[PDB]
Amino acid sequence: SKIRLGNHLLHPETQMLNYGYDSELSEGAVKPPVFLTSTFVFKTAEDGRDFFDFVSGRKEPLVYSRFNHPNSEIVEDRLAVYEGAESAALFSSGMSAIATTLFAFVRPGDVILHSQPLYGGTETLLAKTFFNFGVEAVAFADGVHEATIEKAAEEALAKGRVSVILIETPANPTNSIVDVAAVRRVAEKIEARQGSRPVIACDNTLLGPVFQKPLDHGADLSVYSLTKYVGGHSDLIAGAVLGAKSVVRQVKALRGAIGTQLDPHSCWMLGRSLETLGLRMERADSNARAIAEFLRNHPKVEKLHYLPFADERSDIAALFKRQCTGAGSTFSFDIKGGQAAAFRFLNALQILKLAVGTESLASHPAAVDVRERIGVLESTIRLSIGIEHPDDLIADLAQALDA
Amino acid sequence: LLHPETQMLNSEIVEDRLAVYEGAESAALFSSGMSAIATTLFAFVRPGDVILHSQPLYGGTETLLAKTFFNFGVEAVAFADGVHEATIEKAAEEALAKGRVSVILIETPANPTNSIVDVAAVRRVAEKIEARQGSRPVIACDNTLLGPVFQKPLDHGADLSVYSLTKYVGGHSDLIAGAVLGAKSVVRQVKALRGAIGTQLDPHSCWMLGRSLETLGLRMERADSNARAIAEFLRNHPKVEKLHYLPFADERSDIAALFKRQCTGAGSTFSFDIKGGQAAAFRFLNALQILKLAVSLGGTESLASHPAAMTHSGVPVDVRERIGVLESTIRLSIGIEHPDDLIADLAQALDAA
Amino acid sequence: SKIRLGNHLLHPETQMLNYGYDSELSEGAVKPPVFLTSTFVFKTAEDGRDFFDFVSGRKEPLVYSRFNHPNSEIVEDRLAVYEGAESAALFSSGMSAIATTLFAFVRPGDVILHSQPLYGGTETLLAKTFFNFGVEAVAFADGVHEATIEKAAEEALAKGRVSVILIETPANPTNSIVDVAAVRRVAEKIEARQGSRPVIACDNTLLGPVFQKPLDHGADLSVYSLTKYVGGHSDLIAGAVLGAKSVVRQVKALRGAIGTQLDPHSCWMLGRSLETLGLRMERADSNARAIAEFLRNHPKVEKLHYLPFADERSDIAALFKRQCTGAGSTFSFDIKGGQAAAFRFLNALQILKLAVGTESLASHPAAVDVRERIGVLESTIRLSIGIEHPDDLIADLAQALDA
Amino acid sequence: LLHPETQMLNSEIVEDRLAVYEGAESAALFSSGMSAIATTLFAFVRPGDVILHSQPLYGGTETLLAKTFFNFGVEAVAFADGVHEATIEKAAEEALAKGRVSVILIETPANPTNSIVDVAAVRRVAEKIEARQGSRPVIACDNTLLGPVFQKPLDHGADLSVYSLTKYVGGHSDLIAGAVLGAKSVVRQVKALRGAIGTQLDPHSCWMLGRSLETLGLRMERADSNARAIAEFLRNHPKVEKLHYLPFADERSDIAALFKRQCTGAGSTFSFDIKGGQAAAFRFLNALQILKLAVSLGGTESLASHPAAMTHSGVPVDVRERIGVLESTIRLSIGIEHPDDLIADLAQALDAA
Ligand SMILES: *Cc1c(COP(=O)(O)O)cnc(C)c1O
Ligand SMILES: *Cc1c(COP(=O)(O)O)cnc(C)c1O
Ligand SMILES: *Cc1c(COP(=O)(O)O)cnc(C)c1O
Ligand SMILES: *Cc1c(COP(=O)(O)O)cnc(C)c1O
Repeated sequence: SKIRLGNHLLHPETQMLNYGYDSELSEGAVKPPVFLTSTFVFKTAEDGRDFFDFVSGRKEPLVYSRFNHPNSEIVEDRLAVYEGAESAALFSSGMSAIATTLFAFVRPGDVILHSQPLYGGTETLLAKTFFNFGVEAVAFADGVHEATIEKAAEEALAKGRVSVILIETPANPTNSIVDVAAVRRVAEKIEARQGSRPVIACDNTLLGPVFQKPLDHGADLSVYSLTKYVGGHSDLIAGAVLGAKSVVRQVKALRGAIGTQLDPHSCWMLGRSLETLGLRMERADSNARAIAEFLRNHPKVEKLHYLPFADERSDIAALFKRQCTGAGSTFSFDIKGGQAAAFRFLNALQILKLAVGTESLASHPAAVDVRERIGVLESTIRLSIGIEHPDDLIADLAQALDA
Repeated sequence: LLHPETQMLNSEIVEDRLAVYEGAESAALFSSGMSAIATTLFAFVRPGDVILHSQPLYGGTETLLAKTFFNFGVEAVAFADGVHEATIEKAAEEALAKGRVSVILIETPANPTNSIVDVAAVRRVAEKIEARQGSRPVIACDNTLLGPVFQKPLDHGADLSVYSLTKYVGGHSDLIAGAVLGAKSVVRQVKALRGAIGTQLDPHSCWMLGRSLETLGLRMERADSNARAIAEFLRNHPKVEKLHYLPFADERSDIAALFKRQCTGAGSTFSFDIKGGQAAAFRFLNALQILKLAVSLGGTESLASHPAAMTHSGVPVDVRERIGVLESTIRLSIGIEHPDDLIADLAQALDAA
Repeated sequence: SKIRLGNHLLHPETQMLNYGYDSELSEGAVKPPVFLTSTFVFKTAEDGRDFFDFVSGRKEPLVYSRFNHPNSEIVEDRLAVYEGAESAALFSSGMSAIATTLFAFVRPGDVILHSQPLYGGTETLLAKTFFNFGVEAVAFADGVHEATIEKAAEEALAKGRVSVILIETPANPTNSIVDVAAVRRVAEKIEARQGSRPVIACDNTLLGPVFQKPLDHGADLSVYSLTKYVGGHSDLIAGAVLGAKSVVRQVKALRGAIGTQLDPHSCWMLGRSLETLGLRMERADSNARAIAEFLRNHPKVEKLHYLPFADERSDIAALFKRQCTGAGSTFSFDIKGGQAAAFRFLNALQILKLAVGTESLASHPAAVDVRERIGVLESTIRLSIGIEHPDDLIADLAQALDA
Repeated sequence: LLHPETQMLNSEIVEDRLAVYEGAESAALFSSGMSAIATTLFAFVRPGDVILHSQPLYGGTETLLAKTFFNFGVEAVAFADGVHEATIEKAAEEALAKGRVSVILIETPANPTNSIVDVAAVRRVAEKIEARQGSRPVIACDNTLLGPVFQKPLDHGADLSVYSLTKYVGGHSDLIAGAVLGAKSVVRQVKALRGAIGTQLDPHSCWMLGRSLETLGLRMERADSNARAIAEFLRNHPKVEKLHYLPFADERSDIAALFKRQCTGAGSTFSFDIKGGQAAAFRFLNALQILKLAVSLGGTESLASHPAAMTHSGVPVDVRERIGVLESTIRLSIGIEHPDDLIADLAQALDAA
């Protein structure tokens, strides 16, 4: 399967259609009366001409059909293409990808060094299930600064062997971020004190694969819930892990032991979603930007947690600028008027829906010091922006802002 | 005023969404484009009728008229020039002479060279027919090529907007479907006949179409812009003789003026003529590595074919040459790949030609 | 694709798995770490041994996958195998199969000679849509006797050219039947008076393909709603037409003109249903027999319309005995006590469901001379028996019989 | 008393149906057999524990124990003879000596030669363990081979009945699933861990399994009777040395007596030894035209394989020979084809051997 056409290098959007294409064709007999069906493809122009000599009825009578049933291995290769990674493994869910990854690298006595906050399933996974297997966890709250990461890392090194550094960036809600390259420098030091480099696993669900590539900034694994945004549908549940071949091979071996792979039908559906990923992501992201501009300078908005509007001089702005190529579709704002106004705003929405991709959503993460440190107040509204028309989203936001 | 892309996020439910995208009052779904066409015709025609129609039509539609309807005592009269009211008028008079004109069946733009017909003109010709025979024919417009994003024929005089959704809306080779859109009462008549002859779209396909509609705006826009980029590249290529692409019609021609008033975009499908005849065409085709050799795969992947030796090989030469289908003509149907990959493929294949 | 293994001839149940099997395999690369997946098949034992040399990890590294995506042509060939027909065409529905069939053979001026009663969609198709294209219809009420068929046929020959004889046997409800061979003799005479033999199309939905094969008794086409019983699921809608190759080819040509073919996904689902057809049909039929024995001699049952219990000496019994190999799963009985008792019985059922395959169903066809001639009284209950345990069905029937 | 076949006509809904078929109080669905197994183990074991288990286990389960659980500080002790309480007892004592015995993991009958284990015996050994250590291990029985139709291990002392539904219940190569069945409170613990590690069965597969359950009784019965017919044919065939098929155990053996009390049928999978060693085995395999060469395709199609050179090639020879896996051993997994076609295929392939 080609990554080049002569000297020209193929882009990902092309590759979601072409990479492994030959392996998606089936053959059937040509039987009269001959009609062109929705699936027929021809190896050569002369083959097409011969087929239509039957269709025309000029001649009395093999034909290829292109269907969309890629193996898991081919959908993995396409993911890896999008990421710019060597290799990929698919999983039945985001949580099974994370769990299998942790099971492949940790042992009782170990410490998982991680960022904060993390997806709630990941926190409960570390706090209960891994704690019960003798695995400890130490958090760094501030992932922007190499110094705060270094500190937590000493705290971890004193509880035991650091076998994994687990980060999520940006994290939900409010998009605090971690400096992946700083995490990698700190892993090189950890390794000096202990004789092994921990595996750096980055939950890239929020911005990946289009707007952030953690493997290009020092991560060893880029991990996903493909359920959330890539898949584009609530009935498509999947996770993935991507990185270098030998590291991914170790997760695959664990994946086969514990049986966490993605089933073939879901692989087919994912192959179909990938076809429109670049379109869906780019629209979501442009929609989020237009909405962000509208909320900024809106009388009823206290604060916007939107990374492109961080101050030029801040460390956050500098990091975002070197680690990311876009802001994705998820962000938060604090409304003027606390809870009762936030609820009234929510209750008024007619286009954005209330829940917890594709469709635009609004939620209230609060529903005390922990929540405020994150920037989750009772005035806080989290928006996850889909692919509706931006004008229509903005209209709905204006009127709900009960204004 | 909500945009349709916003509103996309049962047969009955999907029909309602399609009606919203079209801006129509109601919609009926069918197992295929051809079944939508047939069911529509059988709802409206009876032995002794005449179907007046534009030219060229899709080949399945031609067969349907020439064979099946002809056997049921329904004749057909073509107009080759649907741009001018006067040529549409001449045809209608031939048709009135042969029987009751119950349907006017048009297809615009037409595959594979984007011939067009003036839907408002056809409507006026229909209102003359009504004056001269007592009843106004149903105007059905096969809007597959640009619809529903880039043309709304119900806004320009059609009574029904008819689709193969297989081609572009659905997105994939395994999703086949047809639709008929218009006023509840004209549509209701099509559904009754649907119920009788069992031409409904199956539920799973209705579900799959539902899903497809969510990305329809994005995919159509992208295919359209990929197509414009490719047409622009080809227009300057020294192995390309002629383009059949409506945005490139001279701003002063009647075609240009009609395109500007009836359409908001060119869609994904067009043709060009290569230098060096059929043998050059065939070498170009055989060197393609990204565009596949095919007629349709649902609209997501880009395809190339040779209409004179393939789809239009059974069409008489007078029709072919009138619409610009020559031995050097290549049809392209552009999907949503990166435009640079498509252009690089085209450029290397043109070097083989 | 094989119909024989050496000299041994393959049975249909085998063929639903094997016929076109090679065309259902896909190929993928063998990539480490190697695991056996749910889909792998091996061309040879040495190939299997080599694959597991990877799986065992003895060696570091092509493999075939068997999925179930048959072309429509292959599912058609499998149907034809079950029928003992040369050829088959698939359609989007039972009604599209019937309509396409009629459209392929009739023209304004023609008469459709048919049996009675017919499925309601077929009656409305003949009474409205074909009447409006100048096509007339003449019925024979008694399809057992060559004489009553002959009479209607004269009545038809006097209205115009008889191009189709359309029969449904057994018909719903009450399982009146038509003598297909008698219909064929009458078609040979029609042909003598007019110079063409009409096409004999037999709606075989009730007993086909296992318990009746109309093509073996003089029919030219065996036509189906595969929705009702073959498919085994309400979301699987399909029809078919089967017979000799040249006759089926004419229906296919019409099918391509009017676009009434069955879509690929439904073809796949049908391919899956066929795998269990022989099992489902044989259970349904044995269940119906056990239930029939129970209702017969049940105090509260007036009359049973069950073909195996027709009197030995009757023409009906003789016909059934030479035309059918079983009774299928659908029949009727008249309860003692008219409407109010029939309703009470229905309302009491807990296992059989009230509606209009796979699951057992009960309905009231009445809900006056037309209905009685058929043997649809207000006491009449129609049962369509599914694949539940016979003991459980009988239990539910006993108690509902409000007894 | 309703039969389960009657009651088959959300994850939650399908779980309830499976629980009815098993006769269990509750069920949890998983993405695979292996994920059902893993999730169960991780719900119950902690570092310092010992998993006592029967032998042979499925190869994925062996790996899971030998690698993953061993790395998490959980050791494992096997008993080779699960027919006799005394050998199960000896093993349990070895296990108590190494740590807390938290699970007893059994698999009966075992693939590919139908070794069996006495589930009531294991339960008594568990109650002795409880007396000697303070807590009674969870008994999990991998019932894939006969369940749920032909064995109910929860009726004979197991705490949990664990399945690869991929193998026989689901019916097809594209339906992979696992299950854990038992009391609501033991199951509830497995679901909590399921929620945490994300091992749930996807909705579409839950839907597909739903459908499969409707024909489960018919397909299992048919496979079982096809298998009995084939075993009967093979038993008299002059190129067949030995059968590994539980109905053919001597009515006086302990195996026979245990089979009669714990099982209601033999299911579809068994083995036989061919005369002429591996080279004859391989020629037999390569001549098959109806049975395919494979390990599993979901249970509908009949398959043949060579365990010593394929699935059990990594298993040490002492285990292999104890369970009767020899170079001459052929595994058959019988589907729902007509028995005459299968026997005709077997007979012609045996002539090549
Ligand atoms: C949802 C989510 C997960 C877990 O994904 P599932 O597919 O639902 O198991 C992990 N990480 C992040 C950031 C998430 O949003
Ligand atoms: C393909 C096509 C049809 C027929 O649609 P099907 O879905 O293939 O039956 C009708 N009209 C036009 C213009 C087409 O391109
Ligand atoms: C239902 C039925 C039909 C029509 O079938 P559809 O698949 O529902 O279009 C035709 N004949 C008979 C006997 C029927 O029961
Ligand atoms: C296949 C199998 C497993 C594993 O099931 P998967 O669904 O393939 O993960 C477990 N136990 C037994 C006995 C098996 O045969």
